[PDB]
Amino acid sequence: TYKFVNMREPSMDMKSVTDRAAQTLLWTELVRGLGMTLSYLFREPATINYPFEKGPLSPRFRGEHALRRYPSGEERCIACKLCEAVCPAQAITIEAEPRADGSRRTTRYDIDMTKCIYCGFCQEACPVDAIVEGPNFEFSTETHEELLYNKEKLLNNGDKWEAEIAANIQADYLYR
Amino acid sequence: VLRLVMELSGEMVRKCDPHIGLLHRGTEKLIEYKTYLQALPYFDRLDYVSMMCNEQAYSLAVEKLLNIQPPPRAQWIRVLFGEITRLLNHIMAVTTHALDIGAMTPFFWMFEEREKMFEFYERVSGARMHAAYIRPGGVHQDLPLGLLDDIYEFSKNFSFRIDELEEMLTNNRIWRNRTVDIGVVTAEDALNYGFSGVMLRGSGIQWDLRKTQPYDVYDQVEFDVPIGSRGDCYDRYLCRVEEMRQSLRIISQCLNKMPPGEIKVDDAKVSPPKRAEMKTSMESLIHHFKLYTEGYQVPPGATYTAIEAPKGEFGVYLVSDGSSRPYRCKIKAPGFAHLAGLDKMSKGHMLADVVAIIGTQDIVFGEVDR
Amino acid sequence: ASATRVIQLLRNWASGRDLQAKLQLRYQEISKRTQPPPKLPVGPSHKLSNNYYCT
Amino acid sequence: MFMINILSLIIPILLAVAFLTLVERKVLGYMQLRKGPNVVGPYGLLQPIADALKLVTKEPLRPGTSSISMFIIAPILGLSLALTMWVPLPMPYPLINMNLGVLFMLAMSSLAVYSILWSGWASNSKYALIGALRAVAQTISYEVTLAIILLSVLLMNGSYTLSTLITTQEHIWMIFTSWPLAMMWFISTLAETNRAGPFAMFFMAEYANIIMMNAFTAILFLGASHDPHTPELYTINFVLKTLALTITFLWIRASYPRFRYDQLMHLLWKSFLPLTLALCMWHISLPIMTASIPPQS
Amino acid sequence: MWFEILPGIAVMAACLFIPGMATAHIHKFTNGGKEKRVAHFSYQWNLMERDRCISGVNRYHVTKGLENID
Amino acid sequence: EDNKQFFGRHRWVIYTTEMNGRDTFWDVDGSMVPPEWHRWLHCMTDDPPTTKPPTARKYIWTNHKFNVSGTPQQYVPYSTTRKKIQEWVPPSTPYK
Amino acid sequence: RGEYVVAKLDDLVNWARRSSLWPMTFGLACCAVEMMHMAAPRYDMDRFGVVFRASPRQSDVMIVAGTLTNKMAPALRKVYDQMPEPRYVVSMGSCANGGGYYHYSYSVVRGCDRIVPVDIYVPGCPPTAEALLYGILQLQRKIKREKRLRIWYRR
Ligand SMILES: CCCCCCCCCCCCCCCCCC(=O)OC[C@H](COP(=O)([O-])OCC[N+](C)(C)C)OC(=O)CCCCCCCCCCCCCCCCC
Ligand code: SF4
Ligand code: SF4
Ligand code: SF4
Repeated sequence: TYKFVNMREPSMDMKSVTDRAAQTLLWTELVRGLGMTLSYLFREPATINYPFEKGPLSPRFRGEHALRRYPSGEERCIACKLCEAVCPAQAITIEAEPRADGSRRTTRYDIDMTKCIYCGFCQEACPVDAIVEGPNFEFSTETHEELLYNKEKLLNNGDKWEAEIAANIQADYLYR
Repeated sequence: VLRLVMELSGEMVRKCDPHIGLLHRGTEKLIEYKTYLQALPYFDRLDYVSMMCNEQAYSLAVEKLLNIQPPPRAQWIRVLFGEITRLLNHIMAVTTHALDIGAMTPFFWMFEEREKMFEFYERVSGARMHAAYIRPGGVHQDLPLGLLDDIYEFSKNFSFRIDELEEMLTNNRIWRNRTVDIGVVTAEDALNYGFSGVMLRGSGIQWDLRKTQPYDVYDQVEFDVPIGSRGDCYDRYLCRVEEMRQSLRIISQCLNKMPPGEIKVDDAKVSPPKRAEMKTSMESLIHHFKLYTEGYQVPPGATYTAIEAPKGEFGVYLVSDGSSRPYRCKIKAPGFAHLAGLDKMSKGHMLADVVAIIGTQDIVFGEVDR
Repeated sequence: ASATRVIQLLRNWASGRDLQAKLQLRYQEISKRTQPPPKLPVGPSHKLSNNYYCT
Repeated sequence: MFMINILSLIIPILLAVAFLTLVERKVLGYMQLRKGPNVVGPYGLLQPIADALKLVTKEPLRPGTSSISMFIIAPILGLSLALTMWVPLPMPYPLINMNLGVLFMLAMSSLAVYSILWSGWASNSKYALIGALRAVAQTISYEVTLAIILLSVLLMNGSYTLSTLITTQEHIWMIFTSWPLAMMWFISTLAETNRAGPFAMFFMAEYANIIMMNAFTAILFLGASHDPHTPELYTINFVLKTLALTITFLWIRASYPRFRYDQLMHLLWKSFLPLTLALCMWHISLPIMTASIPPQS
Repeated sequence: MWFEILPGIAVMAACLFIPGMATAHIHKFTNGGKEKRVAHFSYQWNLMERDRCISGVNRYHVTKGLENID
Repeated sequence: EDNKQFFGRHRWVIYTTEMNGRDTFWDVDGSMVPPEWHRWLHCMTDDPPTTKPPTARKYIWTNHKFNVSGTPQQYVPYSTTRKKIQEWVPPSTPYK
Repeated sequence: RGEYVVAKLDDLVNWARRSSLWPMTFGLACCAVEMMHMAAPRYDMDRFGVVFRASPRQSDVMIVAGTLTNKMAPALRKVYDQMPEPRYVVSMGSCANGGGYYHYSYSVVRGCDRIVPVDIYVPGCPPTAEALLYGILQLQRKIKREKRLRIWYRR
């Protein structure tokens, strides 16, 4: 099924041509534009007062990363290395060697912000929900080097955006 | 990013050379070195106007090779967001055209609306654009509770927002004389120049992928595509505007009868196991482990299957090597076919109106340059 | 929406249309930002019998 | 004493032109679902000053190909002639009560083409010269409509003395008698105003021109009343009328797409001009036909 | 909503108001109440010159009447 | 907060005069928001950190920092790994 | 005082340089959506004194948005040279600031800073509209942290 658009067959009667002639002579479609715009003017705007108020987001929002930790403070990361095995931009580099207490956990977790895509494949790839996409986005920096994250930066953001992330992952694990 | 270099026989133009390539990222070249899942956001970055529709093409393409069909529920969500992209694209298409002409207000009413569906993308996937939602096997996550009602409220009010877009452009004699009798393309030239989508629809040719070969679940939905008479940039403008009105009903039909069921195919070899299932089932861990290292192995073969993206006939031609990685995926795009006829398209017209021809062509430098 | 009746009647004349019926800025009619937890349905092949991969 | 008035005719306008930029953005704000500048002072009141204060602090990047002589002279006249425009305006009692103020008004409006032509020619850039070539052709094209329209309406006033305009209207706004010419003039002043480093001065000039041309229409058609014992009443009425017309300049500047070049001349020569000729013919026969020819003195 | 344009236009309104205001009053100040007698033709000019010469203070705007003749 | 104002301006913040040893005045940005309140202010949860606070743990930061970019307390990238190889240390024997 | 007068003048000179600076684009890729999707009514930037305008001779800051290919590299450099002083560039998007997705491909320079002296980096793929609005806010605050006339007087 389909419908036409352009075809109109404007009737050539005396009354109809009067409206067309009037429209051309005394502009009416243009004044319609003025009426529509003026009606727009007398309407409260949609602008948001940043930073005093910022637009809505979702519990699934993908932003600056953070390496989370268990209830007692243990690193959730175990260097299973799944995250960079699926990182589409290869922004994740991981190395692991022995830890003092017999463990051999990770040492290096550098997600290059200037390489990362924020697709969120890493947090889905993680089997222990170690790396997550945090809610924060206001981390603009004036040095390219700052966005190059390291293990300590990731862990600090995990301790900074902790309560918010914990609530989000508690409000979203049923969907996932 | 457009390097239009072109000749001025006075003020009259005889040949326009669109030196495309200014944004050329060898997307298919990088796709050769990533698995199917990793290559998915590349398509998401192809048409950064109607992004989720590009996921649609890549998904069914990999579904076709895998001989796996999406679950019925996931089929209906995809068309819901597929038409939202249609709403996304035509809103950008009409206004940027109007922005090129000199119309400013239509640009900002419609781009005020664009936030609402971008906000919907946030609730469903987690990003404003580049959702990475539609994947082989259906969709990643399920719809958040209450989202269906929210899009219903937006849709129930959106037909009102179209009227002003029509009221001050369709009737405006200024918009007419700046958009009619330009970019006129005869039917056979449109078809044989490789044009796709609206150029076919605008020029009077009765053809649409969504109806002639209804993919996904477009079978159940019913609507009417707006083929016009002349096919100039004005006629395509009505086709664009009417498509948003058409997309509104398509949104309605899927909305009121969304089927119940799973969001991903019950095939752990192709769909990642659920997080709750991941931490209890030994197979779930194994399947999830290898799926995020190498991914599903796609049987050999090759398909081109295309969808009716709002840009036009958008298809991907991937060849499988029999492993968990693609061999080569030619990024067929409506824009490249769209722009291929630009030499004729700007023929017989001057600069100030062939810029209107650029607007109606819906050219975006992520489908062509990749 | 806030706006007294004189504003509403003024724009309803300039537009010629009822803008009050459907406005372009969302109000409390939207779903609550916090929502009840979901219980998404089980897999269509979740049966533990007659569900071998060979079929 | 006279020097005070000349400054008193220039300084408040320059402040008004400065605050026109804030008006231009913000009246288009809520007419765009926008708010307009509100962070720079209360309701953006400091935005007029801020933009007029940061532009001068920027270095005047002039290309070497550009001749410094013309590149400076052309902007200079673009304001100076646009500043004497305000002078013969019949604001209660005009500054210079020229017996031929209408010619003085229109003739100086004919020299605003030189600012664009030279500043475009001196730039020595392919984009620049065609833009200057386009602008000069358009403005001189609408010049003939500008003068013919004036001749028609002014015929019922009595003489080119701008001071006589208030007496002519008095009881009835002259838009009532020449409304077919009124919209003819309003489109014409839009086209001439080019409105559908050493730059803040140019923008101020092209914005002072918007206010005056709107004021010229206000004194022409949208008349008022003048009590000799209380000229302030005429002041408030006059500024309010020209303010509304300036608002309309902003109203339509955010309500229409642009005009293609061919239609830009098609509208004038093949539609506006022949209709203007007939209306001028109507407006000369009618005073004779009705014995209502106004007195020259 | 829109009532915030009024602070934007009010400054221009007052700014546009001063020129007509300033011309209205200093003419009264310079010409002592009466407006500066407009001379659009020769008659009004030589009317003014006769007034200036008859004033004695060499000022047209000073007017002398029936008290000036005895 | 508010219910009258349309979605996107119903809740909002006026910032403090001084926070974290940094003056908060004529200049202010969005990073001042503590992580617990980042949810409610962004309409990711109807209920705010009042009523029911979030959970309490030892390792959560005692106070939320601001954006430390362009300041002496910036972030610096560095290698967290250890030097793989070590040179052959030459004995300092008297000689020969 | 001698330092006080140069202090007041310095503030006045740069108080509105952070409020009247007007952004400039090149709009390469999907970051060109948020480029002007912020000019949309929701996250209004015209209120912040900034307003998008190409006019390469008459703009303050350019928000480099999109993937920087080698083929365009001359075009950006000639634009930045034609850019008047003071001038700042903002790298919006992972691709612009550091290559992002295509960092390993042959036809994109790895980051814009390899081509232009790059000011505040706003991350995102794409940066959600307010993230650059936050980034633009940081740029204006950086403008306050300037001692232009103070340094000149010290010399
Ligand atoms: C006894 C009575 C004697 C006198 C009677 C006179 C005859 C009756 C009246 C005749 C018609 C009215 C006069 C002519 C007006 C139209 C002229 C014309 O060419 O029209 C067609 C033209 C062109 O119409 P078109 O594009 O459809 O083409 C017409 C035909 N050709 C192709 C030949 C040109 O219309 C316009 O130009 C429209 C306006 C374009 C500019 C954009 C801004 C418009 C702003 C409008 C709102 C503001 C209005 C402000 C008014 C003043 C306020 C102080
Ligand atoms: S973040 Fe998760 S997936 Fe990545 S190495 Fe650590 S435990 Fe493995
Ligand atoms: S979100 Fe970033 S780090 Fe995680 S998988 Fe995607 S690209 Fe890699
Ligand atoms: S950073 Fe992301 S959104 Fe921006 S250009 Fe690169 S891929 Fe596109």
